[PDB]
Amino acid sequence: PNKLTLKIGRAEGRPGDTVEIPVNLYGVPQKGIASGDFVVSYDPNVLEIIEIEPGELIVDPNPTKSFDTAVYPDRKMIVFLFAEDSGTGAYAITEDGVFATIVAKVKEGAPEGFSAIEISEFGAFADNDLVEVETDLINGGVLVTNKPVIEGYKVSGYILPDFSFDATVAPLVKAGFKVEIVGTELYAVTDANGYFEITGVPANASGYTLKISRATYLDRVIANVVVTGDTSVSTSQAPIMMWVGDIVKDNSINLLDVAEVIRCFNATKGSANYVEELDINRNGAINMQDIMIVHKHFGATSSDYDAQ
Amino acid sequence: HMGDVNDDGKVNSTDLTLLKRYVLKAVSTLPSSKAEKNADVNRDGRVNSSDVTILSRYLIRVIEKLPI
Amino acid sequence: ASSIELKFDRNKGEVGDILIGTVRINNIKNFAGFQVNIVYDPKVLMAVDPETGKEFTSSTFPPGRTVLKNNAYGPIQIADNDPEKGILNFALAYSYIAGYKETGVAEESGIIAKIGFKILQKKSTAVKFQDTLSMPGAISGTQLFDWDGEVITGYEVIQPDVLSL
Ligand SMILES: [Ca+2]
Ligand SMILES: [Ca+2]
Ligand SMILES: [Ca+2]
Ligand SMILES: [Ca+2]
Repeated sequence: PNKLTLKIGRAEGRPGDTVEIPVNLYGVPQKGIASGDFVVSYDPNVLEIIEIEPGELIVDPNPTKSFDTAVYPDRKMIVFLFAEDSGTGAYAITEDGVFATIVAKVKEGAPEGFSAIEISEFGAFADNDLVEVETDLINGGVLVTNKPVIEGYKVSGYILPDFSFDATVAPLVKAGFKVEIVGTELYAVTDANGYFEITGVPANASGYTLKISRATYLDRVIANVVVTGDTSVSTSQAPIMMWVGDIVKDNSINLLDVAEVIRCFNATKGSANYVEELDINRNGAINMQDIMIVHKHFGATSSDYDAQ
Repeated sequence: HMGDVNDDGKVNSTDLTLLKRYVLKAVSTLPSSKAEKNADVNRDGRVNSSDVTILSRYLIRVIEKLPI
Repeated sequence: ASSIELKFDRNKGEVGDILIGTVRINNIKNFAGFQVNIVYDPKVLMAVDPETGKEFTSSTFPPGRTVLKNNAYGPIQIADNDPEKGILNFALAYSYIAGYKETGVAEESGIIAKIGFKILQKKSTAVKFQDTLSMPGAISGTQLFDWDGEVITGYEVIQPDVLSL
């Protein structure tokens, strides 16, 4: 209604989180509010009151002079006092809005659920002529959730090495692709299933650019990944393929690359000439079959991949 | 009724604000003879910025009983 | 049928004579490369270029082939012999296997090597294709590849008959 209304707000957090519950005044008369008092109750086994910041509504250049609180956790209460301190009505509340912000930590062992903060005792509010004003009260409180809240969206997908290999060895060939979001410090590395997920990605509907990279691999660039919520760039049954054989990193697969494998030709696991990343298919030796993998994309440069 | 500065049978934030105004002499008079008496919360004869502080602190419940 | 074969030209000979082993492939589909591992007894035989009689070294690549000579696809040769232990090991492949595949015509039968063995003794001796640690998953010391870069299987490996006296 158009009458005066005191309202405890609401908020939510995980245990351990600090939260702010506002206390609002609605229906503040032309004449102004010059004074109020009331008690608010709560559950100290769930919320620990840090402090109570005076609201924007409190306009004394030193709000603490006009506005006061006492927290009594053993009594399970908070007393609120407002007495416009100018003594001339100069600091009366004259607008609807925030009267105070309760600041609380949700205790670490708090139950999930909704914890009520209720106006439990009421004194008075009065206008700038010091005439008491009928007030309407509305409770609130905190929703204690165990749902983890996030820094934003999840970009994820699947990457596959484009070449045959023995299942037993997939864990190795599939892990270790670094996907990074260009222009930022966000990246992720694939797991043994070729799956990556970058978390905490700020919304961006203009699109990001992804850069997939790995030793011995031809760097790939995915442009125009628009993020308006969690995004999946690729799916397991249809991964992003990665071409191997950029051994001398220059974004071309050519003689210089094949040359490096040949320098280790016929080496075996334990052999001195051996070099795991050069055993392309991780079968225990470096031989013509490795070189043939590289030949799959002989002459290729990064630009040669597809844009999508 | 120690503290009922406006003599309405309650002790609340309204008393404290009126009291602040009285002590400033921004309002000339408390509503009654009892009022003036109620206003002297430390029973010290004078009615001034000490009463204001005391009443202020009783309302916040930092002080259990008034007349002190 | 489908095979890789090492035949010799002569069943017997005299100390200092040069037997000519020929390695050839028969009906390998989309053939584009190979690696082979041949063994012989170095105390009885000496691996030798069948045309200059020079002794093979670690890097000597056997001549003679009639396949994979189309330079538009960038053939490469790799030799890794160990004649002191009686091991021949060499490979050949097209580089640009795509352009090769792009054209459809596959080179499926022909000669890949010719090796001379210079007789060192009138003892009875064998030369075999044979597995090696350098080629895991290979079929008896042989690995053949198609124009997809994939290893080929299901071909017969046909060893030469023993060499007598
Ligand atoms: Ca390169
Ligand atoms: Ca290998
Ligand atoms: Ca009163
Ligand atoms: Ca006094």
